[PDB]
Amino acid sequence: GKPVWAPHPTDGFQVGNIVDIGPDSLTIEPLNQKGKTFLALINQVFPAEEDSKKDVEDNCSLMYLNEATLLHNIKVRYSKDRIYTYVANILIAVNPYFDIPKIYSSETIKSYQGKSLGTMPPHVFAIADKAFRDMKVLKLSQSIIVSGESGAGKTENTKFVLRYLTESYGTGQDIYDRIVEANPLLEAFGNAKTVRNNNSSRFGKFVEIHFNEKSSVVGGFVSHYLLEKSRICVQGKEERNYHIFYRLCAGASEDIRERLHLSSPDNFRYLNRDPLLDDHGDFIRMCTAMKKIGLDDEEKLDLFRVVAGVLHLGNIDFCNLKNKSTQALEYCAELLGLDQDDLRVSLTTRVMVPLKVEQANNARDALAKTVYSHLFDHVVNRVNQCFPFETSSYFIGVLDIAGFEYFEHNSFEQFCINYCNEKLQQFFNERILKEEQELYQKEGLGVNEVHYVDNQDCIDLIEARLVGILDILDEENRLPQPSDQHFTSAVHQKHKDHFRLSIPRKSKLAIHRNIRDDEGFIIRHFAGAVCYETTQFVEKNNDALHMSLESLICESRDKFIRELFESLSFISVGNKFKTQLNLLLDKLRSTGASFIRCIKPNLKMTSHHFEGAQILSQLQCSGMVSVLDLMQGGFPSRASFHELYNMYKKYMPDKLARLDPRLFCKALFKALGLNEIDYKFGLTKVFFRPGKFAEFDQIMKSDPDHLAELVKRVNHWLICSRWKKVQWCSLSVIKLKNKIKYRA
Amino acid sequence: ADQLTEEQIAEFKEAFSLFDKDGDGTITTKELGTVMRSLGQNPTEAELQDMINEVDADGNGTIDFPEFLTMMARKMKDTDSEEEIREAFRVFDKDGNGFISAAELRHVMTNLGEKLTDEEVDEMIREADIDGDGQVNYEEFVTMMTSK
Ligand SMILES: Nc1ncnc2c1ncn2[C@@H]1O[C@H](COP(=O)(O)OP(=O)(O)O)[C@@H](O)[C@H]1O
Ligand code: BEF
Ligand SMILES: [Ca+2]
Ligand SMILES: [Ca+2]
Ligand SMILES: [Ca+2]
Ligand SMILES: [Ca+2]
Ligand SMILES: [Mg+2]
Repeated sequence: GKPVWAPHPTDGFQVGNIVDIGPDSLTIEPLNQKGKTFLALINQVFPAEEDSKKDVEDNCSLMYLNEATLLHNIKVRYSKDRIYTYVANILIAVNPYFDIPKIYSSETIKSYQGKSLGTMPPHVFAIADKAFRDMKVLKLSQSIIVSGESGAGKTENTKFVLRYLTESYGTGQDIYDRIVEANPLLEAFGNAKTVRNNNSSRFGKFVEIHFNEKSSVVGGFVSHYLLEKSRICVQGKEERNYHIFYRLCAGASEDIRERLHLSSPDNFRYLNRDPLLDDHGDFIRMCTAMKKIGLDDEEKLDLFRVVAGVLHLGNIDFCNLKNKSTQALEYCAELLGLDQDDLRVSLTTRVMVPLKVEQANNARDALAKTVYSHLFDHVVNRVNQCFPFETSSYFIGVLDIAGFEYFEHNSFEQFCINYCNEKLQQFFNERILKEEQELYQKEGLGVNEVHYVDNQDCIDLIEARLVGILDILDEENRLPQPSDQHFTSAVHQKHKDHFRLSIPRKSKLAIHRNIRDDEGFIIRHFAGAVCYETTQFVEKNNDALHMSLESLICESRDKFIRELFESLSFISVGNKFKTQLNLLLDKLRSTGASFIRCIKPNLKMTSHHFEGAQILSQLQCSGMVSVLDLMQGGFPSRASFHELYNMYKKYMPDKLARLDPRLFCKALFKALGLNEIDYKFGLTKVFFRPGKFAEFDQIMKSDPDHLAELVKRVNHWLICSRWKKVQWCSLSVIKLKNKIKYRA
Repeated sequence: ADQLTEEQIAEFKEAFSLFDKDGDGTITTKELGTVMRSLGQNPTEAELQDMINEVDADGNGTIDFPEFLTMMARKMKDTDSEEEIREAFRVFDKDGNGFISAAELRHVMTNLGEKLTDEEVDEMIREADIDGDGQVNYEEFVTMMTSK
């Protein structure tokens, strides 16, 4: 029969032929290898495009829209360096891992100004332009939600959005520049080299451009989420700490690195555990951005001191301080304006009493993290002071936060990020459903029985008051002897019967069954089961610095160090985030929203290396297949009269090929007798039910003589349409010139 | 509109694609003027602007078919309806002799961007030519205009 798509363990899908049908599954013969066979579930085998070399800008133009034809379409585009593709209004963006010529040029930006989605090739610029036009025209704030795994290109596509807006709609407005020049500053304190991304955002962000009633930019605002605290002290084999550390160590003036007792990064514990990373140049680029948003030389110094302060704090070794450390402690207590005694005292002794080596270490790091984290808070807030405002009418908000992705070991940090993406995914489901309903109503397509099933029960499991996991966790932190194991049992007992919760030992995967019931749980997230190791959940849920250490630093010699802290010692990390996340949804839910799905093509940061299975998984995890299923319920195939005309005029009599696209298609419907059930002649496009586009395509490709015949039978009607078109147009022009009179 | 029948609205929808050449369902003043000029009119930009401001509910400066429908609407004395058809005909019958000739149809079609051959223009004439004299008169023009 016809080649079909069937599963393939590394390509995601492969071409093969169905050689045998079973009740549960189909026997496939891979294309190349006659004699080879394998089984696939019936719902895992998909029809393919006849033309395996074509590519379309909108996947709705495919004859068969499904995960396999989608994967293959973006694959062909990506091979030709076209990294952007639409699924209706959604932008899919595949990281190219190199700089593609022309695509982001100032000229190319101009070519997108004012244009509707579809009138230009798919592009992040088109999404940016649409947010601005919907704002200005609809008088409604706008959000652009950029998601994907680490390394997928969220941060880059976020910059492209800000660049496009600044150059298109902010020519004389410097506020735009301060907003663009902000991210270089944030990235210094919040980004870091990981094994997944050399410039990984270690925090989530929402960037709001604020406007007055005349679409003029009046200010900006930046929200930041979930800074990665643990990276402040220890980092993985092949990773680094936050950029700013290495940037200041490799860019500081001879003077400064002398006043701050700075050496090469190898001299600090916090940096100990760099070919493609221009720390030196990036330092320069940072200082530029600081002057550009209005940091004085004094602030620049204040930040640096603390960064340096934190560095030396990490050198203090332990008991009490060795001698290697008494020079460290001296530097540290000087940069943080502390009494070298109280500090050493505070690092070595606790009130409840002496401290072992371990306990002195935790207390040193705990203080380090708290100082750095507040520093970062101060920085982000400083940025918001570069474009404040007491009032505004609208905003355009760009969300840049890490999606769901796979980790060998899922701890609390993944638990927070996956919690977040459950709520974003819900929002996304709700929004795609509304757009589809709106379209079906505007074009008279009827109803769609298909509905994404809600994940509210999953969200509730995590966040509900008193019984949600986050509150159960908070109780634990407040108990006399908090324990990760007691926490985990509480969750299991409370939700024994929960659809979304499971015990690790029920897993099909042996490595999970190895985990005792009170050491983890499996949550059935939107994207799939995630097994959480709850060890350390209790400690990680706590942002609070011990009273002794906090006092030490609160009452400090330096005013800037004291101002960082103008704020049982327990501050819940989970619940703080919940509140932030809920504030963020309040904002998104008040906007019209667009979606950019960023896809990381492989794990090696290389170009032109499409890993099909890795990419298929991201499409699934990011809800895209959910969208394809919704579309299958109605009219998943959508083509403009223009697109159809170019595709099929060649099969029709020259007389027909001479009509305009709209009238051409209108004639085809009439000559073919197309059933109003399967085919919808819309306002500007033809809408086809599943299979019906492929069927229409066969009709156009059938016997040319018979086709000419059908057209001929409708000739009188066609000629009459043509008369009426021009006749009524004439009456139109006349009614219009009579209206011009009527108004004077 | 609500003063127009289903049939009437259908015909204007088709007429509208003549302004909306790109087929996105919206026109600007640019496309309003171009078509009007093609049919022997000549509004000033100021005149278009004023007219389009009535129905352009948003500020976009572009309109769509139902906004168009209302932009054509106005108060009309009985005489006005027929006066208008009578005058559309005279857009075709450029020499006023009461008959639209093939050369004349050809003039209007090509002016409107319609592509067709000379033979096809003759065909158009022939099909409207009820009495068989080889040209199109008023009654025949009206008949064709109002026929499904
Ligand atoms: N559109 C693009 N063009 C060129 N390079 C890109 C593009 N998108 C991503 N990159 C490269 O990929 C890297 C990671 O992208 P990034 O936006 O940091 O991912 P994320 O924010 O999703 O973790 C960037 O440092 C850049 O090198
Ligand atoms: F790592 Be990326 F910033 F998500
Ligand atoms: Ca148009
Ligand atoms: Ca309008
Ligand atoms: Ca004449
Ligand atoms: Ca006649
Ligand atoms: Mg990022």
